[PDB]
Amino acid sequence: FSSYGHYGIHEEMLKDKIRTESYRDFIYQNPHIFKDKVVLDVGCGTGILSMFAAKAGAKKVLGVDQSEILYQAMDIIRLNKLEDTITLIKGKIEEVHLPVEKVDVIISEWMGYFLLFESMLDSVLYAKNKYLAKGGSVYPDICTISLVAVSDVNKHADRIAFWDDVYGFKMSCMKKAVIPEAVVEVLDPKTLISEPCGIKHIDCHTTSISDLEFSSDFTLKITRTSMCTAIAGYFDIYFEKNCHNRVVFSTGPQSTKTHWKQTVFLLEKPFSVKAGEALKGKVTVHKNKKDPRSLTVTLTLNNSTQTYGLQ
Ligand SMILES: Nc1ncnc2c1ncn2[C@@H]1O[C@H](CSCC[C@H](N)C(=O)O)[C@@H](O)[C@H]1O
Repeated sequence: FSSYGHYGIHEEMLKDKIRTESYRDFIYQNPHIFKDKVVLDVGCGTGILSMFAAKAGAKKVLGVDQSEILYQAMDIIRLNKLEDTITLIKGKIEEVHLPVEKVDVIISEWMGYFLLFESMLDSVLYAKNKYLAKGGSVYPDICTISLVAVSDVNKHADRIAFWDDVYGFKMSCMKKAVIPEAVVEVLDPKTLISEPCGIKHIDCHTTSISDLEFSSDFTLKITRTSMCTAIAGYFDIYFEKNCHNRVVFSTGPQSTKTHWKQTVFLLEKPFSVKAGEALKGKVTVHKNKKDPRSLTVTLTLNNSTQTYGLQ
């Protein structure tokens, strides 16, 4: 997270209005969760979430960040005259000393592409287990991951078939290098050819890092006779617990784009499909053993298995 030291990443998250306004509406519409409480903001970045908490009436907010962005947060917090409520702490949540032993509320923007990329939920779960007061709460509290079948033969060809004739030379062996790299892009919802299928439900209050390594059967109900060229992944985020004004956002292709877009696993061998059909398959999501921040996602479908990496 040298990357998180740069303004660009933060600028992009703050320009993600669906994302930021969701956390804002949650905090502002449910002040009772925050009023007079002690709040921990895991990975506070510019301090945006910590300031939302302060405005909703938090007694004390600890903004923790490992990146150099923390120093901007310090200045930002002072600029807004919030330094008597929000403390900034520089370091990894799993190793910094905090000046308190328990907190009432943990808030965090931890989600990666396909929800789990970067493995920042591990860090939030660490904070939850070590610092959340008995009876306390962690937000967002519920998360889900869905898959949807895609048909886009022309896009498939632009990316894959590119390699067949490059300035007069065959480079078709490159296709074997292309297929395994999951693509992060916004999908044209016109190209969706199934109903979605949930593949994971996460309760952030009771889940363990162990549960974030998972298999799931899935069935996609095809809505359009055509050819399946890819499977897409996405996630929904819920703010529910203790909320009278409950907040949800989706990062699916049917919803307003976010900076997470969608994660797309291209099929090595696309295959036909009929409206009404129940397309059956299996997905496995594991940390990349060499780099636990990277994901490995294995799709079995139409009698073939393929492992994909998210960077
Ligand atoms: N284990 C960890 N300990 C402390 N900070 C972490 C961390 N893992 C990731 N981060 C920080 O978490 C931030 C996530 S980006 C979210 C930034 C801000 N809360 C916002 O909502 O806009 C990054 O700044 C990164 O440096």
